[PDB]
Amino acid sequence: TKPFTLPILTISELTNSRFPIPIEQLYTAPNENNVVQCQNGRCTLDGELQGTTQLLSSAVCSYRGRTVANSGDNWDQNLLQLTYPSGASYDPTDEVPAPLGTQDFRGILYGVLTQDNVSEGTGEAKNAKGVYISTTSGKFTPKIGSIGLHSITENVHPNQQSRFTPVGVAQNENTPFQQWVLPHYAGALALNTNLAPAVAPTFPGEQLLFFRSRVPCVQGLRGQDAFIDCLLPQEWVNHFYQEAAPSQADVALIRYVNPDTGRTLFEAKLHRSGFITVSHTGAYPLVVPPNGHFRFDSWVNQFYSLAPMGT
Amino acid sequence: KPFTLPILTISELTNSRFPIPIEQLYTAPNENNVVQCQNGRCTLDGELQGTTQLLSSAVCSYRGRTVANSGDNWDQNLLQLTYPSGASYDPTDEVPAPLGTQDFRGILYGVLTQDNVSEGTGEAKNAKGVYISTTSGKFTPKIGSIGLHSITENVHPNQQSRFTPVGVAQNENTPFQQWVLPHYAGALALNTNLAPAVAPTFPGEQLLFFRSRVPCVQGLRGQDAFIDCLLPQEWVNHFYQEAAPSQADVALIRYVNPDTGRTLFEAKLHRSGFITVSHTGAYPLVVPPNGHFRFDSWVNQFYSLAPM
Ligand SMILES: CC(=O)N[C@@H]1[C@@H](O[C@@H]2O[C@H](CO)[C@H](O)[C@H](O)[C@H]2O)[C@H](O[C@@H]2O[C@@H](C)[C@@H](O)[C@@H](O)[C@@H]2O)[C@@H](CO)O[C@H]1O
Ligand SMILES: CC(=O)N[C@@H]1[C@@H](O[C@@H]2O[C@H](CO)[C@H](O)[C@H](O)[C@H]2O)[C@H](O[C@@H]2O[C@@H](C)[C@@H](O)[C@@H](O)[C@@H]2O)[C@@H](CO)O[C@H]1O
Repeated sequence: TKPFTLPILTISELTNSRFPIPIEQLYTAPNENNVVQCQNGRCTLDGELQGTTQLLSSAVCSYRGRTVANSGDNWDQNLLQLTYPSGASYDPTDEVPAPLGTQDFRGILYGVLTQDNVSEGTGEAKNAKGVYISTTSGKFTPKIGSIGLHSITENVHPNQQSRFTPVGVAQNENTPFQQWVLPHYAGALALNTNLAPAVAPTFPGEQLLFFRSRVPCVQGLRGQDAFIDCLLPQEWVNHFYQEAAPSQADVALIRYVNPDTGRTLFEAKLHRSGFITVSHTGAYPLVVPPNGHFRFDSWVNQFYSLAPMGT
Repeated sequence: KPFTLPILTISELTNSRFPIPIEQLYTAPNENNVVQCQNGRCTLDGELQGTTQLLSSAVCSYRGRTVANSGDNWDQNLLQLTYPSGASYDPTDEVPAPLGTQDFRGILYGVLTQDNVSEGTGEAKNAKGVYISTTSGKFTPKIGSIGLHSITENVHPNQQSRFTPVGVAQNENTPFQQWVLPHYAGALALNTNLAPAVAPTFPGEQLLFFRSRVPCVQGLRGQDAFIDCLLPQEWVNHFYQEAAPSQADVALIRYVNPDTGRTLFEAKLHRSGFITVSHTGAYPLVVPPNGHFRFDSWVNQFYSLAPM
C-alpha cells in the first residue's frame, strides 16, 4: 500500500488552517473547559476533508457573494448573499456546516469588502469597505447563505458582486473573541450540522499539540494576544488530500527532527482523525530549531507510551 | 526520483504573485512586456528564485517596525522591514528584496495592524488602511524600508506592525503595471539577484499564464486589474518538496479531463519554471472544472506541440 508521509516543512514554512497567517509556534495545553471542535483545518490522515475545510488559505475566513441592503439596522446595514469562496454557487442543503472557509470561532471577524471598481477621481481606497462580521448578530446565518456586514469605514453598495478579505479579529464591549466556541452557522433557526467531531487527549499524561498563530486584533485585547490555534497546518491538510495514503493504525508516531544535528527533539502521536498529542502536563510554548521538522516514523499500537516531550 | 505535478483543478490553485485564487489560464504574445516577475519563480528541480518563498500569506505582505516620517504628506511613516516570517532582514542578503515583496509597479493597498488598543478606543482603531506605492522615493525594500501612506486612520511610530494586502489601486498619476518591476532599492540603484525574464523561443509558441483578477480599491472602473503568474504557488511548493532532477529542458504536460479521459491540450513546462503553448493571439482558455495538468514525459526544446 501507499506509504504515509508528511511534507518536509519547518515552523516558518507552515500556514494556519483557521486564519490566513503563518504558524508562529507549537503550543501544548490541557483542554480544561474548552471543547476543541474547530471546523477549518480538519482532515483525516487518509485525506478526507471535514467540517468547512477546503484547500486554499485565501478562502479561509473569506466570503464572496452579492450584497443586499438591510434597512432599519444600526449594526448590519447590509447583508452578503453567499457563494462558496471559489465562486461556485452555494445551496443550504449542501452537506456542510456552512460554506467552506466560513469562520469557525465566535466573535467578530474584521476585514475589507471590495466591490465594483470606481473611477480614479472618486478618491483614495473608496472601493475598500472596512467591516465587522459578528457571529452574535442574528444575521450571521452562513449555513442559510447569508451573513451580516457591519460597516466601519466607507459605504457598502447594495447589489454588487463583492469579496471580503479577512484582516483580523475584534473584541468590542460585549462580544468576546472565543476561538473554541463554534458559531451558530444557522443563527437562531437551526442546530449546527455536518460538524467535524470534537477532539481530546484521553491518554494519561497527554495533551493536544497546536500550531499557534497570533491573529491581528483591530479592537480590544490591549496588552494581550488574540491566539488562533489549529490542529493541522494547511500544508498538512493539502498533503493528506493529495496523497490519500491509507491509515494502517489509529496512531502514527511522528518525530520532530533537527536535520543539522540528526537528533530527535521530541516525539508525538498523529491521530488518524487528524490531530496531534504529546506527553506533557501544563500550558507550554515549544522552542524548536529553525531548520527542524516533523517526520513520520511508524504506525503504532494505540497504547504506545511517548517519551515525555519535556522542556 | 520521478518528476510529477500536483493534481489540482483550476479552482484549487493560488496565484503566486498575490494571495488570491487562480481564475483562468491565459496566453498572449509578450509584445513590449518584459516578463520577469519575481514571485512564483522556481525551477522544476525545486530551486526558488527572485523574491519567491513558500507561503501565500507572505506574498505582498510586509512586517517590521514603524518609524515616523514627519512632514511627508504621502508617506507619513516608514516600515523598517523584516522577512515576512519575522526573521531579521539585511540588505546584503542575496535577494532582490525581502521575500514576498510586491513585484509590480504601482500602488498596493492593504491594512496595517499594530499594538492592540482597548475596547473603548472604538471600532477598528488598530486597523490602518494604507497605500504602498513603488513610485514613492520611500519604496526601498532592498535597503529594508518602505513608505506607508495612511488613507485616514493614524499609523503609530515605533510599533511592531503587520501589513495585510487587500488589492491594488490606481490614482491619477500611478498606473498599475504588472510587468514593470519596482526599483527595489529606489530609482538611483540597479535591481539585483533577479530571476531571469522569460519568453517563447520556438516558432508559434506563447507563454501560458495562471491569471487572477486582483481587487482594485481605486481606479480601473469597468476594467479588470489582472495579475498573471508563471506558476501557481502550489506548483512552486510541490517542486520545492520533491526536488526531482530534471531529465531534459522541457517537460511535456497535458491538460486532461478525468471525467471523459480526454486530453484537451498540451504544453511545454520549461525547466526554469514556465509554460508555453502553441498559439498566436491573446486568448483566455476555457477548461473544464474538474480538469488538470499532468506530466507526460521529458522532451527537448524543439518538440512541436499540437496547436492549442
Ligand atoms: C456596539 C455594541 O455594543 N452594540 C450593542 C448591541 O451589541 C451588538 O449587537 C450586534 C447585533 O446587532 C452584534 O451582535 C454585535 O457583536 C454586538 O456587539 C446590542 O445588541 C444586542 O445584543 C447582541 C448580542 C444581539 O443579540 C442583538 O440582537 C441585540 O440587540 C444592543 C442591545 O443590548 O446594544 C448595542 O449597543
Ligand atoms: C495623489 C497624487 O496624485 N499626488 C501627487 C504626487 O504623486 C504621488 O506622489 C507619491 C510620493 O510622494 C507617490 O509616488 C504616489 O504614487 C503619487 O501618486 C506628486 O508627486 C510627484 O510624482 C510622484 C510620481 C513622485 O515622483 C513624487 O516624488 C513627485 O513629487 C505631486 C507632485 O507632482 O502632486 C501630487 O498631486
